[PDB]
Amino acid sequence: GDRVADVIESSIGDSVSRALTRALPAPTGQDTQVSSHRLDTGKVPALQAA
Amino acid sequence: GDRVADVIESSIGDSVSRALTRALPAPTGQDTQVSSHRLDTGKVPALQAAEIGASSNASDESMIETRCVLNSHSTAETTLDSFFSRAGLVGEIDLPLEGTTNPNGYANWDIDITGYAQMRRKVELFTYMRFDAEFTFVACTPTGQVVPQLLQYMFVPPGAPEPDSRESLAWQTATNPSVFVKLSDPPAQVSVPFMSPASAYQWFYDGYPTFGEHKQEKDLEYGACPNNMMGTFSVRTVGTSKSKYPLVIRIYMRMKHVRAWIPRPMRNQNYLFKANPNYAGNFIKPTGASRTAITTL
Amino acid sequence: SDRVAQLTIGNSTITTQEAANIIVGYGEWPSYCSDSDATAVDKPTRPDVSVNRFYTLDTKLWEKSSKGWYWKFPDVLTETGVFGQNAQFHYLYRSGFCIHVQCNASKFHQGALLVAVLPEYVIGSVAGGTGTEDTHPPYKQTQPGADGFELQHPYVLDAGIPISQLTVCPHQWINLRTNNCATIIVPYINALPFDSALNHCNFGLLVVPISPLDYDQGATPVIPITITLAPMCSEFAGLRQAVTQ
Amino acid sequence: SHENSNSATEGSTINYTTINYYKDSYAATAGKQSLKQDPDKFANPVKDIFTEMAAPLK
Amino acid sequence: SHENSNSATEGSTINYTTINYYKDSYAATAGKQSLKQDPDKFANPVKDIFTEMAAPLK
Ligand SMILES: CCCCCCCCCCCCC/C=C/[C@H](O)[C@H](N)CO
Repeated sequence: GDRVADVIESSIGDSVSRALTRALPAPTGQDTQVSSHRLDTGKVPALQAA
Repeated sequence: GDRVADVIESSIGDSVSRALTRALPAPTGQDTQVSSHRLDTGKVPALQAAEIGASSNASDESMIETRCVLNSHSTAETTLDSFFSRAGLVGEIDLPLEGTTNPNGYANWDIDITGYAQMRRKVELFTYMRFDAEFTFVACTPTGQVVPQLLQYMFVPPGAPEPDSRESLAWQTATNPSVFVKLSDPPAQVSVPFMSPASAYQWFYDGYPTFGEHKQEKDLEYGACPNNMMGTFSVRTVGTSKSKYPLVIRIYMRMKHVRAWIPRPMRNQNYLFKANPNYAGNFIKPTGASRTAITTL
Repeated sequence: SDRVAQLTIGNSTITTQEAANIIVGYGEWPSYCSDSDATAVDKPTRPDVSVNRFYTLDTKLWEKSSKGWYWKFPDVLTETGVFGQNAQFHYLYRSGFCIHVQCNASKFHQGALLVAVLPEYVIGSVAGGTGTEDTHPPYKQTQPGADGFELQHPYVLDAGIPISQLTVCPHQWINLRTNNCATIIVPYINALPFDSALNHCNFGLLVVPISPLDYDQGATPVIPITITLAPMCSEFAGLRQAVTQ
Repeated sequence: SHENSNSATEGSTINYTTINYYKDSYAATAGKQSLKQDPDKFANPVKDIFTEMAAPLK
Repeated sequence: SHENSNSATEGSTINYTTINYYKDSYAATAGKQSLKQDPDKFANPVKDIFTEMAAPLK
């Protein structure tokens, strides 16, 4: 019998594995979409952080 | 009539005080809630900034893993009445048979509660106070025995004629309140209201009472608050001739119905003078105790 | 944002880029006196924009061995501009204040300042060293004016009260690593609705360096400290001729 | 039970329970106060309040 | 009759009748208790209780 709050609300025993990622079907290579020029500030996909 | 826009839309005259804070009831201590671990970025309650001038608000639940405690500890004992409504010594009057202090069998004691350190330190934690009082007069001989003597106490408000001798005419007390009591009786106890011309007594007063040149003779006026001058307390032995016993009188004061404003730091030096915050310059001592090294106990 | 601020009142403006919020004294804004609290019968004057403006009083040098300074209000302004004229011509006075302290250095300088507001700051004397002498502070010490005065025993604040507990009063820190300015807003503090502006001083402003200034040889050695302040919601009453002091 | 209203705590927000035998109200007992606090007025007297979970300076 | 609840027997199952003249509840009289007993807690503290008429060990 559980009566104390720290045991009632406890998270001990969670046996399921939290998965951040999922598998998606990929029978062929990915397609390429049409693109055009872009001249704006604040949105930069070239710069990263390794 | 207001016709210009800067007068119509003006904010001059707002007499109400904008309060950023409100009072909430707190009969007991605050409870503790259950907490668990947290592993994430961007949300950090441990790191603060003391530069702003605000106390850090990290709690137990945000730093360590805690259980639930139902706190039922009362906060009733730390109130102003609970802290201040205790009697303590504030003045002594000596009535010797022979001497140079009070040789005539009468004495005048100006009423001020800064004469004794125990009461003075407690009362000077604040700047303004408004309260009622309860005075008690315990009288005995230097050997402490009780003797059959009749005394008279008189309250002299400022502006009244101060008695000059044991046979002065001021003792007719047609208007002044007075107490006739015997030493064999229990101590006399009377209740005194709030008597200030202002809304509170102030224990610190950064100013002078009058204008003019502030020369050497006119220098003691600093810190002298006229609104805390509450008159004189006069004592005498009833009789036309000299008394038989030398007597000592101790006065005890108990506050009630208290309100206080503007807390200030507590005194950490020895007192020297009344109504004067001077301190011994060449004998300054630290607030607390000291130790040999910082890495050892 | 929070680190950037601009204070504008009257015909003056103060901008800053290293702020640390604004402290409101006792959680209360300055305000006028109400009809149920006023006791004098004549109509007071409210000059508004001509007195509610930022006044810059003077500049002090921060060194490695400085002890501290204090200023008394409104003694600093009793002789400055229209506010000083009104304070001299009138018997009564009532106002709050907005204090801004400027002190800037580089990223290679270090040190900390404690800026606090202590009401009814009565200055005590050393009582002749031994303590058997009944002395009182002279005029230049009790009412230094707009030039300020230097502390002699900053550990006791010249009153026998420890500086470690000065943070119970409205205060801000000037830590050169983080900020370069401080702002405290003070309402009217008194037990009377109106009081004299010349005899009585309401509060005192304390600036004591808790962490000593330190830098490497070659960096700029002259680090000044500046005080700027603006009266708020000023009232005056009891008009007569002017009095010097 | 008709007495003067001349205690030091008249015109206040909080009410007491007291015992009196005289016509002057300042002769009564101290009684019991009400338990209300405003700690923020000294501990957090800032203009713009900030949450615990964030950084005070950003 | 408004007083503190600060006697030594607060938070107890049994109630007393007492006389007080002060605001602190521990200044009152001793009063009258309630007459309840639990003799088994010392006399018969066994796990499985057995009847009188049988043999305790069988
Ligand atoms: C026949 C009655 C004789 C007893 C007279 C006692 C009256 C006491 C007068 C009021 C005392 C007010 C309490 C203290 C007020 C001022 O703040 C102090 N003087 C501080 O210096």
